[PDB]
Amino acid sequence: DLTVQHEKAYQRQTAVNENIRTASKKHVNRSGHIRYSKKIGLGFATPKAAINGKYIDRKCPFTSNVSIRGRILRGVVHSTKMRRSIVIRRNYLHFIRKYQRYQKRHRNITVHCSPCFDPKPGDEVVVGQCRPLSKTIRYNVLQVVSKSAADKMGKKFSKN
Amino acid sequence: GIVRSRLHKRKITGGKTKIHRKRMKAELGRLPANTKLGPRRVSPVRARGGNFKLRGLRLDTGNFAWGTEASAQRARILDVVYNATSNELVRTKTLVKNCIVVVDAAPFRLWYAKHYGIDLGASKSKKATSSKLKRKWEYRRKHHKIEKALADQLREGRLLARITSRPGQTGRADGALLEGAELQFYLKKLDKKK
RNA sequence: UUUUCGCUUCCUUUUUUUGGUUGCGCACCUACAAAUUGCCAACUCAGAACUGCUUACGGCGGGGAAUCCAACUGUAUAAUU
RNA sequence: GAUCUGGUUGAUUCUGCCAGUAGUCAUAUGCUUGUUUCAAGGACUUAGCCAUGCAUGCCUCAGAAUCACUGCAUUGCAGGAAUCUGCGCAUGGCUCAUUACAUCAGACGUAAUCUGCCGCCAAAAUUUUGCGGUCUCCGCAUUACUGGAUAACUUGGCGAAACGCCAAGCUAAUACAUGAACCAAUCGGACGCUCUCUUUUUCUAUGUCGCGGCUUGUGUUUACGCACUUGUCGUGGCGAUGAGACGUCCAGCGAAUGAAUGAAAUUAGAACCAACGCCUCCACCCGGGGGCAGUAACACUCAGACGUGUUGACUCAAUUCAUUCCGUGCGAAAGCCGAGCCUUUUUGCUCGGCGUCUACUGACGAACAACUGCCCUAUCAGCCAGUGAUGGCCGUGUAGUGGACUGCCAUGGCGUUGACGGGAGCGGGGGAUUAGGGUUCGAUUCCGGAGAGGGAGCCUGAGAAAUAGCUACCACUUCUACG
RNA sequence: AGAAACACGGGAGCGGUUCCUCCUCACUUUCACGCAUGUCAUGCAUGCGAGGGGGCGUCCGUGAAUUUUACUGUGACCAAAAAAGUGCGACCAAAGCAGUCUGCCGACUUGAAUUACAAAGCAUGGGAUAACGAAGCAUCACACCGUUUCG
RNA sequence: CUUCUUCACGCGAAAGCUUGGAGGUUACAGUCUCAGGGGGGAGUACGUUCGCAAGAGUGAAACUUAAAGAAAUUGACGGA
Repeated sequence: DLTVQHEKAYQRQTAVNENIRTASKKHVNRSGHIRYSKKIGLGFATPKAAINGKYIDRKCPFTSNVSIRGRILRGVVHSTKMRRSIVIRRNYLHFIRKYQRYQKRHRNITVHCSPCFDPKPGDEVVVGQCRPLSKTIRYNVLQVVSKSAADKMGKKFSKN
Repeated sequence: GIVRSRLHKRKITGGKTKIHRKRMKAELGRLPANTKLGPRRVSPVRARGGNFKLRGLRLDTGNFAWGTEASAQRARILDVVYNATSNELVRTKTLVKNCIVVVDAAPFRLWYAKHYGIDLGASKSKKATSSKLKRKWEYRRKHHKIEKALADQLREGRLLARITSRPGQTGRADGALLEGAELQFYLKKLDKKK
């Protein structure tokens, strides 16, 4: 936004030239506007935020333009210093056959995030591969997971 | 030649990145072409494996496509007005995807004028004409609202548009008229650097 | 809104105290966009082009590597040092 | 064979290391060899240097006389000198120089592409030409049809040489050229100045009614005439009963740009008004009033269609319009064998199996990419950001993705599970040896990779940086009558 | 880990039931240019016919759709290079795929079988592991069945 | 804190070994951690880092060698 269009320039989109005919009353003063959000690839459904939302973002595939297919990795968000792109950490235990033990290992991964999301390092996330999106990125964040749709909302009902 | 590699850049531990073998020809690209407004010299180049890609030097007319009116007319690219990037770029009239031009408008005028029957300043094909010309208008009057402003652009035949192809790649640029909010904005922007 | 914001009317307690009530004011952007815009304004640095060809005004610290010697700055034989 | 034994004491029991010991069928070498069977064999050091010698081509029946030559008495298929024709030539062989998350692997992505060869196929714009004439345009035509150079050869010739070389002169190709069709698909768009109800039967089909005029000021060669539509009126209608038709005019078949097209989510009551749709008095029809499609209908063959591509996954395909294009408009002006019938046979006319031959798919393959996994080493730790470092912006730019790269912007990114640097070899399959647990190797014959004079660079091709290709540089080398 | 909701396409289903004059062996308004069964070879004949309705308890496909869901180990399977190393007496050893044939101017007939830190996927399972429960207060100071409602 | 009587097998090469020793372990396995890994060369080297300054911290190879060690035992011996 920024009272539409935040950035220096709009974008075009693969779907934005206008069906200037339909004048739908603002239902409950909504209406609400068509968008490009979609069935999301090899399964699931986007946030309401895509469809209802009004950001933009090219590097997004979700509301936008890239395509995810192949491994879908899950990760802990590990860096968001950088804008609208995140980096998640994957710790994992690396087993030594001879010693019959495991040692802690990890690897960091930049994955682009669609703007409709909003995670913080730590956050558990599910990202998917894509044609390179950036030098470092061939992944795009796909859903920021959480527990019981709300992560502990009833046992937190605080004091005064 | 020039390799399209990520690999020669820092391995992002800062980590040095090194050489194994080749500068691979398959990843060899070409340095920036990009036409400059005027009369073509465009080269089909025998591109990867074969195949042509069109290598534009200079270009002059377009097919300005009326996004909101769905017919497109072939016309002058009368001029570039903005290159998002750069004042030099506009100045050099080196045309790129999304380059913002200025169109002739007469066809499009005519077109409206043909289609609906109506114009702004001229009358060339009006007089050619009950009526089945009674229709052209009946249609229009069923419902159009054009932009005013667009009309005005048409009067002076100098009308803004955005390119829908990658000239520097394709050698060709046609485009569709710049529009709306974006246009307002770009009008704003247009005015906001004096 | 069980407190020392204030007062009026009214109710309640004895009360023309309080408290409640009412009207208004007192604290509280909760009035809040952006500050759009208007105006005028500055030569600094920077950038880029265009351009071509010049140890050229001016003014402009040689450097290095060691040995001896004195820490240093200071001081001085007017008028050889 | 899951043992050791030999070696420190004055003895003694001890911790304990060396010596031996078993392999390695691993290298060298010494010695010493009956057969004979079964055998690897200049990696290693210097990817040192190299004479030498030798190590990509080939045609069928199925593109091309050339009078060379050859063939045969002669023909003469043939052959063919000797080429123009094609593919391939960029698997090899050789090596490990190179190399270290790079690469090898598992294991993957390629909706981020490009793909000769192949299977598996599919096609519609035309004019040719000829003729005739004539405008060189039209007309006509059973239309049968076409265009241009250049190898090899000849000569002359050049030169020390070379891969040294000209020069003219001579003729064919599925090479080059036009590409040539006058024949036919269902199929769009745009205009009208155009015309205004198509075919039949008793009982029967549809896709039927065309259906405006006057006329203000104003407008025709300065005295006729339309119209505008203000006004007025016609089938309602204060200015067009069109639909239908008849014509015209633009390709509707690749590509490109644009635009639009992309499921099977409540009960709306039902009502109004606008729509079609349907039925209703007659009359062959035209016409001609009615009423309905929602509290109600039964007949002239007489009230509510033939349309949801393709993956979990597309801004995918696939279609239309618009606008557009220096690859397709393969659609046949070329070449076998085979045969027909005419014709003698041939010409012609037939039929049959192959050639040159484009787009889309598939293989095929190649490019491109992650997750996972790899070896030494901290008196190696921080590394990392002139810009590319991390990311964010538009475009570039590429086969496409991507800082690949520009241009702008943010300020990042990585590391003590050790980053960075530095160490060591390509890396796997595997190899090797240990009861077991384990050690160690992996030059090389497995793969994958790598590489290729040193060094870079390029052209081409489907395809290589392509190494018995070029190009220039370094280092080295040959030849010269030393140009 | 399915399941509960909705929804949409195939539902005397794909399977299943239940009431009914379902009891009636022609389903169409047409197109249904079919089928089965025969002959005559398509001439002739027969037929396509409980249809249908009520009910379903209920099936299948699927959907855009409403709500709510850890790991690892083990299990099992799933997914693959040349191998010496795992296969038929090759004379036989080092090997092989052969070979069984006069009995074969011919038959029989081949050729077993095979494994890794790491692979994800799947089945379980709970033993152990992280995620969270942290932290208590919104719960008086999970929110609930859930009716009737004509308000 | 014991001492340590005294007891424990146990553990140990012994010497010896308690609170809950050097015990309860090749019948090898509670956690965490440091260290160690023939001997000599050297704990040193201009190796390197603290440190005013000693010097600490950290810390080699070359070179060399067949032992070095330990406890007990007995013996010998003693300016015991």
